[PDB]
Order: sequence, then structure tokens, then C-alpha cells
Amino acid sequence: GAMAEEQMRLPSADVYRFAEPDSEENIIFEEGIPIIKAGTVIKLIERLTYHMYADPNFVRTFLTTYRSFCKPQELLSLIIERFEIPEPEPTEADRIAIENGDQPLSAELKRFRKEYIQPVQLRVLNVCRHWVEHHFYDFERDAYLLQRMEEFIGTVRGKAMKKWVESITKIIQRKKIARDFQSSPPTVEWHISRPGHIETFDLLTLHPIEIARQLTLLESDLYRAVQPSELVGSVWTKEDKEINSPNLLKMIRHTTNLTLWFEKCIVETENLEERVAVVSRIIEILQVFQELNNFNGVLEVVSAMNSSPVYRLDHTFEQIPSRQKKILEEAHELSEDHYKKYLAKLRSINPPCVPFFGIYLTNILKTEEGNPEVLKRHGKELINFSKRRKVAEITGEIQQYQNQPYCLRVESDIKRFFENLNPMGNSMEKEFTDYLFNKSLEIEPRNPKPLPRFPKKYSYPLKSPGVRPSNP
Ligand SMILES: COc1cc2nc(C)nc(N[C@H](C)c3cccc(-c4cn[nH]c4)c3)c2cc1OC
Repeated sequence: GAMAEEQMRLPSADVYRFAEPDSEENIIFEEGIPIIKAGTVIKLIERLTYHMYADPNFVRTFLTTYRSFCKPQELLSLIIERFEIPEPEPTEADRIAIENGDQPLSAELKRFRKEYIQPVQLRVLNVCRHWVEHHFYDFERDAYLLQRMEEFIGTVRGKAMKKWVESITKIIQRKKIARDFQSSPPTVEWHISRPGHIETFDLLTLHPIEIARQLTLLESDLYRAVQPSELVGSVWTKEDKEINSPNLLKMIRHTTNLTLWFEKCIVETENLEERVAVVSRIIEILQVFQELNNFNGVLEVVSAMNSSPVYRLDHTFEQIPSRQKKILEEAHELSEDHYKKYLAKLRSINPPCVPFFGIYLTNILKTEEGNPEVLKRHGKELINFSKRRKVAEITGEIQQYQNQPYCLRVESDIKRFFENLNPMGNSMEKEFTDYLFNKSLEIEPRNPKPLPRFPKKYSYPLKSPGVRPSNP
């Protein structure tokens, strides 16, 4: 019948793998273009290059997420296999015409070329273009993968294929070339340390406004460099994390380094009055982070203030001004009830901002851990694509804030200072944080023991210059 007529117009399974009929054993849809819930990799590749219609949502989501279920080398082999569509044999009447040296009618052959082969081949090249355009890092990390792509693209022949080959070749060239303000920004603020005097640069010697600005610029650049694929499949926690998630790992290491540096600054200031000044100055840095909508920065300070060594320092926070304590308390409350107030704040403000990154890693980990890699139907494993789409939706939220530059002048020496923070030294984190906690017990012992006094370490004025910028 008509079903067998349609299916037999496609190539048979012995000469081509991407034309088997749809069924429950190889593909599932979600409850318009159908939304793919699960399927075998061969069915996902078929639908990624589907003859009947374009599917940009699926193409975008696939090329973001595919590394969780398919290697780059393997993907290129599959789409090249997909591309190589065999043509049907001539009809009996046309076989006779070819036998006599005459031109065959080739009515069905021409229809198959028109309505199946050319569309699929164009879809394969659309995937190739999207691949090199938005995920060129695959080809940077694997030179052999690029050699295969350029050999494939370079041997494509046809009238309708010429324009696609040239645009793909043009994009590949631009990505190699790249590989090798709006308004007036405010005046760079200084306090004790002079411009160029990098030896004197420290928490209390630099201006707190300028610390916040330069950290916001640093954290903005780190935020914007993270690609969606660096988060997919929890690859930042696997053994190839350094190659797969370099920008994410850099952001995490900065957060760890800054947060522990704040803790180190506080608890290695053994004098009570000086430690109050240190804590007060870090709160001022938080207030300027808040002014700049650097929520990453705000919650880095909250993390440092809530840590085991700092949070217990009752005598230090006793002397902190009530207004600063209120600001600290409101910063904390951003995280309560699964970050409800933070998300409300994030939605309400105007750009530019730097979102809190940690929340994306939490929700991705829960999505990765909470959903199965495969769905089973009749003893066959199908790749759980809905899982990948949900992860891709979270990385989509990251990307909407990744084009918000700050109107703030970079200061190279202050940037270097914060880029090169190494509070742990040779120690590992766990042992260093144990050291931090043991320091807290020394400077402020538990209730049975009294509070000893400690000498001053700072030889310069401790009074803050404040958080309001120079506008007299
Ligand atoms: C449930 O346990 C906590 C409650 C908190 N509730 C507020 C309102 N704020 C916090 N943290 C802020 C950032 C904080 C940190 C350090 C000191 C202070 C503070 C405020 N006043 N006095 C001390 C406040 C909190 C930290 C908690 O566990 C570490």
C-alpha cells in the first residue's frame, strides 16, 4: 500500500542506515514540529538533518549537548555517512533506453534527488556551518577533526552546494584569523597605594571602590568566556575537565581564590580593631559590587562572611556598624528559599550585570544527577534528549547575560594583583581551610577561655576613604 510505497522510495537498510521507519524501539516524542524526547544516535542524526523541514531549535540544542552522548570524531563520521545517499536503480523501461544509448526518463530518480537527497545534503552542510560557527573550539582542540571537515567540505560538488561550501570555508578562515566604551568611564580611584607601586597593593591600601570595579571587570570577562558545552554532562567534574571546561574551571578557581583570600585577610589580622577594619572594608567592597550589579561578587563576600572561620567571630561583628550588618543580612537573604530574592533581583535590574555563577552549576548538577542518561523501550536503550534540552535551557539563561560590557577603565596592575591571588600557597584547600578555622579559634577562643589581645600589623591609617566616587 501507500505506506510501503513511501518507505520503499527511501534506500534499503543494507546500503544506508538513516532511512529505517520510526517506531517505539528507536525514537520517542514529547506530548508544529515534533519535540524529540529520546532516540538512538542514528535517529537523532536523521532528525538533525531531516528532509521535510528545517529545525533550528534541535540543531542548536544538539550541537550544544551532543558531547554528552557522542564524540566529535564520531559525529563527523555520522553526518558524512548521512550525506552519502545511494540512488535507486533505473526502472525497467529506462534500463532498456540506457541499453540503446538513449536518455532515460528517470522520473522517480529525479524526484528522489529533488525531494530527499538535495534537502538532506543541504541539512548536513547547515549542521557543518553551525558546528564551525558556534562550536569552533571542537576543531581547535582536535586538528585532525578540522582536517577531516575541510577535506569533506572541499570535495562536495554541485550547483546548490557551492554557496554553502564557500560560507563554511569563509567562517573557518575567520575563526583562524581571530585565533592568531560607549559613554565616559569614571576616574580610577586610589587610596594609599600609588599608581605603579605594586609592592604596596593590598586589601586596605587600594581603594575599595576600585577593588570592586577591577574584580567586576575580571569576573565579567570570566563569565562571558564560558561556553554552554563546558557545563553539559558535568564534564567540568570528569577527568578531561581541563580540555573540556577551561573557562568554567578558571571562574571556579577565581571564586575559590578570592573567597579564601577574604577569609585569610580577616583571620590573619589578629588584632581585634584591625580585623574590624578589614571586615568593614570587605563589606564596603560588597556594597560597590551591589552598586555595579555584580551578584557573583556580592555572593563571594557572603560566602567569605558565612564560612566557618569568619562567621563565628562574634567580637569582630559586635563592632561592625549596624548599617553594614543590615547590608550583610540582606545579601545573605538573596540565597534563602532556593535563591528567590536573588532571582527576583536579577530579573528586575538593568544591564550591565554579572550573574552569580554558582547557581547554574548547582541546577545543572541536579538535572544531570536527577535524570537518566537513557530511556528503555522494548529492551533498546534510547538517548535521553529531553535531559540534554533541559540542561541546554539552563545554559541558555547564562548566555542572555554574556553581552553586557562595563563602562569602567581597566587598571592593569590591579587586574594582575587579583588574577595572581594564591592564599592557599603550597597547601591543599581542605588543609588550608583547617588552618583558617584553627586561626579563628586562636584570635577568638570559645566561651570558657578569655579573649587575649594581639599587636598591630598595619603601619598605615585604617580609616576607609568610603564608597562614594569623586563627583565634587
Ligand atoms: C541559618 O544560618 C545563617 C543565617 C544567616 N542569617 C543572616 C540574616 N545572615 C547570615 N549571613 C550574613 C552574610 C552574615 C555573615 C557574618 C556576620 C553577620 C552578622 C550580622 N550581624 N551580625 C553578624 C551576617 C546568615 C548566615 C547563616 O549561616 C552561616
